Amino acid sequence: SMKVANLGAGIGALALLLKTQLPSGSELSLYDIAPVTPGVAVDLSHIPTAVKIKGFSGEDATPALEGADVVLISAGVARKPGMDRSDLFNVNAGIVKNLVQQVAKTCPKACIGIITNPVNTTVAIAAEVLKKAGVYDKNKLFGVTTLDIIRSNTFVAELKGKQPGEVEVPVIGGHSGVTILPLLSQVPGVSFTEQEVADLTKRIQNAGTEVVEAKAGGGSATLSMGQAAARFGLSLVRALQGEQGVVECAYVEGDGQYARFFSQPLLLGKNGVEERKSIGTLSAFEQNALEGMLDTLKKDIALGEEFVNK
Amino acid sequence: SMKVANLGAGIGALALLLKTQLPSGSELSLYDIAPVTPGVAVDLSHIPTAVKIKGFSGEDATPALEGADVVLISAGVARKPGMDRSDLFNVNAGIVKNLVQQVAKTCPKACIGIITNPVNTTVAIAAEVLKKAGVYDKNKLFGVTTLDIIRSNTFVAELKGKQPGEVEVPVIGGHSGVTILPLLSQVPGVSFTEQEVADLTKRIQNAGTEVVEAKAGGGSATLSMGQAAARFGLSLVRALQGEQGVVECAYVEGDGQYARFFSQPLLLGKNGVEERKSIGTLSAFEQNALEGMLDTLKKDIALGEEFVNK
Repeated sequence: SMKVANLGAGIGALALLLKTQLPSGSELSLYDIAPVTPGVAVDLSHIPTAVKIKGFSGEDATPALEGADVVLISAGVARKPGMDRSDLFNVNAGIVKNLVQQVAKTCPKACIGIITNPVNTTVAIAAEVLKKAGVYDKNKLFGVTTLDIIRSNTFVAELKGKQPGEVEVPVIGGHSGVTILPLLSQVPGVSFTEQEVADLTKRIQNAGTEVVEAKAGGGSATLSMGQAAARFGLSLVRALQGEQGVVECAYVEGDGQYARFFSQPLLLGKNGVEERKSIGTLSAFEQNALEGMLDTLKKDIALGEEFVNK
Repeated sequence: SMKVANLGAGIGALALLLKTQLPSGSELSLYDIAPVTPGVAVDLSHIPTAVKIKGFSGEDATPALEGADVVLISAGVARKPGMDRSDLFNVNAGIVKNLVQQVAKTCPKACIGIITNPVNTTVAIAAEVLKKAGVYDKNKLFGVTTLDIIRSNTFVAELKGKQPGEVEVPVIGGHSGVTILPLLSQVPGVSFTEQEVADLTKRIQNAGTEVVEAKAGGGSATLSMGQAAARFGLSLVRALQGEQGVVECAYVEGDGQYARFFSQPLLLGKNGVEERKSIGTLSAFEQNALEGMLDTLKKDIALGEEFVNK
């Protein structure tokens, strides 16, 4: 039986998906500073699935974290391309630090998925916090990049007339702008012109903008983010329960060949990362894009390390 | 082959469930006065399922309605415990009238599910509008009472230690207070003491209050409502596509034995209601509750009829 804790439950799109899709016998806790959160859980408790759900508010996440196997951290303010980002970094960084300290004290053996942006940096914050607490397990800390994958699947399927559900695009690197690297060259049976590669890559890297613009500045990609986080969360749960062949791309502390943290295909298992898989063969376009974004990625990482260690 | 229009999409909980659960090849339109609505659709469009989704704002629902086979109307303000009923009515009545007139003009052959409260009254509004337009088909107009059913299922499964997914409680009558009549006497394999019947019935008739109170007045049962409406909507779509044995309780214009509109078990089919099923044998408690609700139910209905016919 598995327990998932969602810190920063917000409006509860992620919570809704977990309540309806977690296996029978699971438990789900929701925590958010918003005082409505216990009632968000009560709302969901009326849905007749065999998933016990409880909600918590105030400043202490500990009750939601007790016995958690998976912790999904989506607290903070949501990424919104075009928003004046004044103060947003310092705010989310402080939130992640605070929440991960509580995880370290309460459920240090949990798999931890950082959704809170910017993921490239916030994962590094989390790692440093866990290290300072002496409980860091590189195999159990993930930046959730799944949104980039599902966006790529949708766009590729649309361009090439495939069933959206049957397309699976590997996406490596990081979770922001030029650090997002969709491996279009690896999609079987489909071939792209150089122009299509260039156009699709940019669309995927700036997909959030389509949403913000269609909302006339009024919001962001909250529902698809929820869906993406649910996919990742459920993959972790299946793997932790012993299902085999569970593969997801995610941002983890790997061998450090490209950067300290880097998103690559991962076989998940009973202890988190079972195997970090090869990124495979890259086209020239891909190899160049990879090299081109390393300076930005390394800076993102350094920024997070400094937040905790300086 | 099936298009669902959700008028009053709000935050998009219902939209999310439809986007992820509608059969491949479906279409989904969202309409809401909130200017972010086109972008709520764009957000959902990034999820790789074979359901085309488009969103609309402004004052005209027509674009969302073109070619719709199912129309789910959840526009207006949400009902809350202790709220002035005149305020609810004075907002929602005019909204339902306006929206249903547009349905009558654009997609008169659609199945129409009224979620907007108070359902007992708003369905009668809808019927009168459809009649005035000369397109009323009593087999295609439904008040969505499914939330009462899934609440009953959850509470019964908890009390009796049953698998929540295996409990199905028939709920008849209407959608508010004493008009909500769970037929606990008909639940296979389980038996209830008179006290349990009385307690469960009361809990089901006031369930929304649990949520509002746990939210300290800060909101209502939006997520479970979404789930309930998704269940109903998917049942309609499956029946319209020719799936057999699809049974749901809903508030429809029937034989008039109890009231002009009444919620009873319905076999759904290719033209909406295939068969109105008899309510079966009632316990003494149920027979008394049924008689006790008729004055309230008939008044709810009359209020809606008069709103359009005066």
